[PDB]
Amino acid sequence: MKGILGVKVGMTRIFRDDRAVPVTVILAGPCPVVQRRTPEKDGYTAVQLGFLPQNPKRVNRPLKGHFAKAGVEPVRILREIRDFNPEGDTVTVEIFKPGERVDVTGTSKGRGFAGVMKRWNFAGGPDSHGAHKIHRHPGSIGNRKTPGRVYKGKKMAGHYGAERVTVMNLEVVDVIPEENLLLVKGAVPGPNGGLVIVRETKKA
Amino acid sequence: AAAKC
Amino acid sequence: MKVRASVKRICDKCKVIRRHGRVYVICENPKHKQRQG
Amino acid sequence: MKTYVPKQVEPRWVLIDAEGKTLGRLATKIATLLRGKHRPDWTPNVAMGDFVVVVNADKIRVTGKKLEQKIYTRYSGYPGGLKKIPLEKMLATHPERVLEHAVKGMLPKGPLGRRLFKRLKVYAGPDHPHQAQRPEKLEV
Amino acid sequence: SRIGRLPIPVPKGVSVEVAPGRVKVKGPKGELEVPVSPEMRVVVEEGVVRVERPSDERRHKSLHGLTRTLIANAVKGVSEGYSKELLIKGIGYRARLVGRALELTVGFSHPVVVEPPEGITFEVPEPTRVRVSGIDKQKVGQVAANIRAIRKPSAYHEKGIYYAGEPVRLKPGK
RNA sequence: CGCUGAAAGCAUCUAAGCGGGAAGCCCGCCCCAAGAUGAGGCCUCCCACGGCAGCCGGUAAGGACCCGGGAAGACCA
RNA sequence: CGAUGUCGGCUCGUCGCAUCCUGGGGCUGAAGAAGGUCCCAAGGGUUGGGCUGUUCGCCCAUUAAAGCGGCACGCGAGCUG
RNA sequence: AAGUCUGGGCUAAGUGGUAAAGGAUGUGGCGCCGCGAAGACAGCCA
Ligand SMILES: [K+]
Ligand SMILES: [K+]
Ligand SMILES: [K+]
Ligand SMILES: [K+]
Ligand SMILES: [K+]
Ligand SMILES: [K+]
Ligand SMILES: [Mg+2]
Ligand SMILES: [Mg+2]
Ligand SMILES: [Mg+2]
Ligand SMILES: [Mg+2]
Ligand SMILES: [Mg+2]
Ligand SMILES: [Mg+2]
Ligand SMILES: [Mg+2]
Ligand SMILES: [Mg+2]
Ligand SMILES: [Mg+2]
Ligand SMILES: [Mg+2]
Ligand SMILES: [Mg+2]
Ligand SMILES: [Mg+2]
Ligand SMILES: [Mg+2]
Ligand SMILES: [Mg+2]
Ligand SMILES: [Mg+2]
Ligand SMILES: [Mg+2]
Ligand SMILES: [Mg+2]
Ligand SMILES: [Mg+2]
Ligand SMILES: [Mg+2]
Ligand SMILES: [Mg+2]
Ligand SMILES: [Mg+2]
Ligand SMILES: [Mg+2]
Ligand SMILES: [Mg+2]
Ligand SMILES: [Mg+2]
Ligand SMILES: [Mg+2]
Ligand SMILES: [Mg+2]
Ligand SMILES: [Mg+2]
Ligand SMILES: [Mg+2]
Ligand SMILES: [Mg+2]
Ligand SMILES: [Mg+2]
Ligand SMILES: [Mg+2]
Ligand SMILES: [Mg+2]
Ligand SMILES: [Mg+2]
Ligand SMILES: [Mg+2]
Ligand SMILES: [Mg+2]
Ligand SMILES: [Mg+2]
Ligand SMILES: [Mg+2]
Ligand SMILES: [Mg+2]
Ligand SMILES: [Mg+2]
Ligand SMILES: [Mg+2]
Ligand SMILES: [Mg+2]
Ligand SMILES: [Mg+2]
Ligand SMILES: [Mg+2]
Ligand SMILES: [Mg+2]
Ligand SMILES: [Mg+2]
Ligand SMILES: [Mg+2]
Ligand SMILES: [Mg+2]
Ligand SMILES: [Mg+2]
Ligand SMILES: [Mg+2]
Ligand SMILES: [Mg+2]
Ligand SMILES: [Mg+2]
Ligand SMILES: [Mg+2]
Ligand SMILES: [Mg+2]
Ligand SMILES: [Mg+2]
Ligand SMILES: [Mg+2]
Ligand SMILES: [Mg+2]
Ligand SMILES: [Mg+2]
Ligand SMILES: [Mg+2]
Ligand SMILES: [Mg+2]
Ligand SMILES: [Mg+2]
Ligand SMILES: [Mg+2]
Ligand SMILES: [Mg+2]
Ligand SMILES: [Mg+2]
Ligand SMILES: [Mg+2]
Ligand SMILES: [Mg+2]
Ligand SMILES: [Mg+2]
Ligand SMILES: [Mg+2]
Ligand SMILES: [Mg+2]
Ligand SMILES: [Mg+2]
Ligand SMILES: [Mg+2]
Ligand SMILES: [Mg+2]
Ligand SMILES: [Mg+2]
Ligand SMILES: [Mg+2]
Ligand SMILES: [Mg+2]
Ligand SMILES: [Mg+2]
Ligand SMILES: [Mg+2]
Ligand SMILES: [Mg+2]
Ligand SMILES: [Mg+2]
Ligand SMILES: [Mg+2]
Ligand SMILES: [Mg+2]
Ligand SMILES: [Mg+2]
Ligand SMILES: [Mg+2]
Ligand SMILES: [Mg+2]
Ligand SMILES: [Mg+2]
Ligand SMILES: [Mg+2]
Ligand SMILES: [Mg+2]
Ligand SMILES: [Mg+2]
Ligand SMILES: [Mg+2]
Ligand SMILES: [Mg+2]
Ligand SMILES: [Mg+2]
Ligand SMILES: [Mg+2]
Ligand SMILES: [Mg+2]
Ligand SMILES: [Mg+2]
Ligand SMILES: [Mg+2]
Ligand SMILES: [Mg+2]
Ligand SMILES: [Mg+2]
Ligand SMILES: [Mg+2]
Ligand SMILES: [Mg+2]
Ligand SMILES: [Mg+2]
Ligand SMILES: [Mg+2]
Ligand SMILES: [Mg+2]
Ligand SMILES: [Mg+2]
Ligand SMILES: [Mg+2]
Ligand SMILES: [Mg+2]
Ligand SMILES: [Mg+2]
Ligand SMILES: [Mg+2]
Ligand SMILES: [Mg+2]
Ligand SMILES: [Mg+2]
Ligand SMILES: [Mg+2]
Ligand SMILES: [Mg+2]
Ligand SMILES: [Mg+2]
Ligand SMILES: [Mg+2]
Ligand SMILES: [Mg+2]
Ligand SMILES: [Mg+2]
Ligand SMILES: [Mg+2]
Ligand SMILES: [Mg+2]
Ligand SMILES: [Mg+2]
Ligand SMILES: [Mg+2]
Ligand SMILES: [Mg+2]
Ligand SMILES: [Mg+2]
Ligand SMILES: [Mg+2]
Ligand SMILES: [Zn+2]
Repeated sequence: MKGILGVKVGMTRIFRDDRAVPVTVILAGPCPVVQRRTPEKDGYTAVQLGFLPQNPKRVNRPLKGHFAKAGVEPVRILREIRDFNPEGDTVTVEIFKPGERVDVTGTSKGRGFAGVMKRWNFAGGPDSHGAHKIHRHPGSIGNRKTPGRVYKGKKMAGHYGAERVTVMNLEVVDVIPEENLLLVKGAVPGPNGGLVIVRETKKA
Repeated sequence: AAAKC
Repeated sequence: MKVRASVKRICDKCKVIRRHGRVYVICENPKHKQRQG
Repeated sequence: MKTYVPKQVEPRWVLIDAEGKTLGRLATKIATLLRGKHRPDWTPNVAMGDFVVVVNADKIRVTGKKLEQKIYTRYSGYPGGLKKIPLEKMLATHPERVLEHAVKGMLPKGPLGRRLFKRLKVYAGPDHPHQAQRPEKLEV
Repeated sequence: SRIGRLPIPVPKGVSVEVAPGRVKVKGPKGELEVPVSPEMRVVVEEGVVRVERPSDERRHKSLHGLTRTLIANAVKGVSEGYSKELLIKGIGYRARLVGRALELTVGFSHPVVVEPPEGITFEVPEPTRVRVSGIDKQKVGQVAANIRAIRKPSAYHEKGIYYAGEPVRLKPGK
């Protein structure tokens, strides 16, 4: 179990063994170690990692003292990697080698208030043959007098996206330590510029 | 409702 | 296994036993195996 | 003449060991102490019972085949949301809940009964963190 | 017409110390613990162990027979031992011994290896004969049953893994 | 489906005890979650101003208003 | 009866198990393969089309299979007519 | 609200706390008969 914080850069494709490989580029390193969580004091094992260094004029006193205890420059993002205890005080892309599999967590793009056709892939209504103002409507939401109510968890229109999403078992295609770049095969949640977390996969 | 017969 | 409400010895070698709250007929002839159910 | 009304009194802290006790027959005695019905000045509309500390709750005893046959149920409000947990599993994972559940069902419903449940402190194991209150040991 | 009233003719080299709810047997082959119901009294005398029951109802008559035979099995185990013999039959089927673990070639696409548990010893005098030995009658029977369950005797052919002395009963297939 | 084994000298998967065994059950995977009023935990920051388990002000660490915006968004957040 | 809208279709489901498929077993008049019958099992799944307003049924081409029922014969302040 | 009251017995199924014909070495209690050191039932050699 090991992980690193990063930023989604973009998508392209590379050629390998006469095959086109769609990849997502991620700028990951370097992550200073800010705090370590221990079972003796916290009840579990984790490491708090920092990312995206910040102008000191925007750091308030509670955060400045927190950074000063670790002896690091103030960063913008603080995130924990559960069950990880890095050897040094800084985590880099070198922790990953090509061929390894990773899980990537990010915040998916936000669709706002979305209808049942987009949020839940509802069939909707007919577009001709007398259909009356119900083309994108959900249809029936229940039964009669029994039970005379709507179940909890009923699929309805509402906020869609802008939520935490993890994609599992992505293959690491290339590691470029000069520019702190990690290449993973396939697609990663969120927009370009959004924060992501790359961890060793839970699959086997 | 309509014709109920 | 035969599962029925009326379990009885079919032949002179059939044996009636009770295990875990159920009546069974067990016998050397595999056709004679029975459970009450 | 009018019936005597007690004035507020500092309450008593009591310590009970649950080692080897029958679950239901112990829960009855606890519920009586929480209600304060052992006091000649008992009043139905005030909280005037004892604070009860229980230790070794994981070592409660049950008769028959209740370890595999007694089922606790929880309903989540979702379709198919009825969860069933046998007693032996509850003892392994949340031992304190078994005695807590038995006592709660024996208290009056409503605001006062909810407060009385707050005065019960159940621990699995022989130690409790209430040494400052100095609970006097009681034989049940 | 009883089982629990007979004392156990314990031989020398075997020492049995009674205990609350337990009987500890020590011999030249090893030691065994035999949990005895506290509802009964076990007494050890000169070269004899005898079990008595405290009443005459169904439960105490049932435990009297159970208590004596288990102790007698334990004392026999640490004096003479216990064994079970398995036969492997079929044209290509056979067995061999890998280190301490046993090897089965029983017509699967892969070989099957069995790791003996603690207190159990394997012997392969012939490729078509396996012996299981140990001090525990329950474990000897269980381990022998485990190996037989790998390839049970066929109902149409004289092929598979059989107990010593197990009769062969076939039915026509054509 | 068994191992050991009584009652019932035999036998028996059972009465004591111990194993094997399902796309099913409990964890495990992903997501939400301390209004979990049982309101949890850890790191850092601020300090004992004045005037008389409370009342009136001036502040601290911080926050809000306002403004430029945003793959965030009905408004709000 | 100072009103409880009635078939079929569509949409949206959810539940039961007397189980259609998939998982696990006993027996077989079980050589093998393919079946028959009973037991356990409701997690998931259970196609497209022609005829007819049809439900139902028949037919075509498939499939691991093309289950049976409840929910005011589920669902018109959701649509159709 | 008032007996974790007293004495004797039964049940192990949470039966009690939702059903029939039928089936069964469940368990407790009583009986009628048979064969029994004119050595019996079971086990073992026939
Ligand atoms: K009417
Ligand atoms: K349905
Ligand atoms: K079958
Ligand atoms: K199912
Ligand atoms: K028709
Ligand atoms: K009877
Ligand atoms: Mg985190
Ligand atoms: Mg992101
Ligand atoms: Mg993110
Ligand atoms: Mg987003
Ligand atoms: Mg929007
Ligand atoms: Mg829509
Ligand atoms: Mg869509
Ligand atoms: Mg839309
Ligand atoms: Mg759309
Ligand atoms: Mg969608
Ligand atoms: Mg969605
Ligand atoms: Mg969808
Ligand atoms: Mg559609
Ligand atoms: Mg519609
Ligand atoms: Mg529609
Ligand atoms: Mg459409
Ligand atoms: Mg239209
Ligand atoms: Mg039309
Ligand atoms: Mg139309
Ligand atoms: Mg239409
Ligand atoms: Mg139209
Ligand atoms: Mg119209
Ligand atoms: Mg329509
Ligand atoms: Mg309309
Ligand atoms: Mg229109
Ligand atoms: Mg439409
Ligand atoms: Mg609608
Ligand atoms: Mg619906
Ligand atoms: Mg209706
Ligand atoms: Mg209605
Ligand atoms: Mg209702
Ligand atoms: Mg509903
Ligand atoms: Mg739901
Ligand atoms: Mg839901
Ligand atoms: Mg919804
Ligand atoms: Mg909606
Ligand atoms: Mg929204
Ligand atoms: Mg019959
Ligand atoms: Mg009171
Ligand atoms: Mg009280
Ligand atoms: Mg009990
Ligand atoms: Mg129990
Ligand atoms: Mg359900
Ligand atoms: Mg259900
Ligand atoms: Mg649910
Ligand atoms: Mg048992
Ligand atoms: Mg199941
Ligand atoms: Mg499973
Ligand atoms: Mg919450
Ligand atoms: Mg939280
Ligand atoms: Mg709030
Ligand atoms: Mg809640
Ligand atoms: Mg809180
Ligand atoms: Mg506004
Ligand atoms: Mg706005
Ligand atoms: Mg806004
Ligand atoms: Mg919002
Ligand atoms: Mg805001
Ligand atoms: Mg009216
Ligand atoms: Mg009216
Ligand atoms: Mg009407
Ligand atoms: Mg109406
Ligand atoms: Mg209608
Ligand atoms: Mg209709
Ligand atoms: Mg129609
Ligand atoms: Mg209809
Ligand atoms: Mg329809
Ligand atoms: Mg439809
Ligand atoms: Mg359609
Ligand atoms: Mg429909
Ligand atoms: Mg539909
Ligand atoms: Mg709907
Ligand atoms: Mg649908
Ligand atoms: Mg169904
Ligand atoms: Mg069934
Ligand atoms: Mg099947
Ligand atoms: Mg099957
Ligand atoms: Mg076959
Ligand atoms: Mg059957
Ligand atoms: Mg069966
Ligand atoms: Mg069945
Ligand atoms: Mg089922
Ligand atoms: Mg069901
Ligand atoms: Mg079911
Ligand atoms: Mg087609
Ligand atoms: Mg069709
Ligand atoms: Mg077509
Ligand atoms: Mg058709
Ligand atoms: Mg045509
Ligand atoms: Mg056509
Ligand atoms: Mg048609
Ligand atoms: Mg038709
Ligand atoms: Mg037509
Ligand atoms: Mg037809
Ligand atoms: Mg066809
Ligand atoms: Mg066809
Ligand atoms: Mg097919
Ligand atoms: Mg109904
Ligand atoms: Mg109805
Ligand atoms: Mg109708
Ligand atoms: Mg209908
Ligand atoms: Mg219907
Ligand atoms: Mg209807
Ligand atoms: Mg309908
Ligand atoms: Mg409808
Ligand atoms: Mg309707
Ligand atoms: Mg209408
Ligand atoms: Mg209609
Ligand atoms: Mg309606
Ligand atoms: Mg209406
Ligand atoms: Mg209505
Ligand atoms: Mg229509
Ligand atoms: Mg109509
Ligand atoms: Mg018309
Ligand atoms: Mg018309
Ligand atoms: Mg009494
Ligand atoms: Mg009874
Ligand atoms: Mg029962
Ligand atoms: Mg019953
Ligand atoms: Mg009951
Ligand atoms: Mg009952
Ligand atoms: Zn028979």
